[PDB]
Amino acid sequence: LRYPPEMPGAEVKVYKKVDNVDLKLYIYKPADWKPADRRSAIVFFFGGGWQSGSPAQFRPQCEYFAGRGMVAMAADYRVGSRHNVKVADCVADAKSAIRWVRQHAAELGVDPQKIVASGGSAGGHLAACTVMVPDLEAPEEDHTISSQANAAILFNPVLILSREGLKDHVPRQDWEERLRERLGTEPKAVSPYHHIRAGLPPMIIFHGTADNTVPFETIRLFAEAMKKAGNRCELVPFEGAAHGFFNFGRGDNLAYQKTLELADEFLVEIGFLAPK
Repeated sequence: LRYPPEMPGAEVKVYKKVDNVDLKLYIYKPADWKPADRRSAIVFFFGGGWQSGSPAQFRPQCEYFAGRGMVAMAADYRVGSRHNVKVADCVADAKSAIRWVRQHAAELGVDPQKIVASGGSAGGHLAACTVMVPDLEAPEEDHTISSQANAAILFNPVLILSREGLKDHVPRQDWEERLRERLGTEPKAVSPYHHIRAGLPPMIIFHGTADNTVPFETIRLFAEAMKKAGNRCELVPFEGAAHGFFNFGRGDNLAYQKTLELADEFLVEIGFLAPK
């Protein structure tokens, strides 16, 4: 991956201006798209530890879901190696992207109730924040336009960022390098696990059982508590797989293809996509 990304064929829209930075969305429209359509939309947030990464990461998945009739887009957002930001600022940007899509739904040919948030690792954390973590919104935006996505598709997300009240040991990962200094809030306020509650949008999660960066057990524990609150939260283990297994180009694109087929199935299940 490179940054800045190259996104051939995508329509570029600035979704947020903050600190003289123009944050872009890269939009892939389906065949036969028209503004009066009411399609489902999916917004991908790249991974990179809230420090690096590129919107090109989910370019293959954008093209797949646009081919299936969705308005698919990859959002840029601020990251620590490029901008003086902390995790909470990344959350603000992710929420700004969902709110912008909803706000512009009529010009995008999108149903404002069928907006899917998706991402990998830190970007999966951001997607989860847009469905369940309160607040952390851009202070000057219209908060009467909801920034909450209507579903989520998460690729080995980070979902626990605090260890308080939390169950048993959680090992020391070098990416928690006292990143508490680069969270920008008290850790619970950016930790999806600590905002589990009834009435949340449905999601599906793909995670490798041999993930040594984000322990699978944190995700299993998250999914169990979400189910207990009545939420549809499907965790699909990829047996023996490592962090990042799902990316285009990893393996023989087998996990890549499988996650797309399962994500597709999930979107047909919840009514956001017609069968093939």
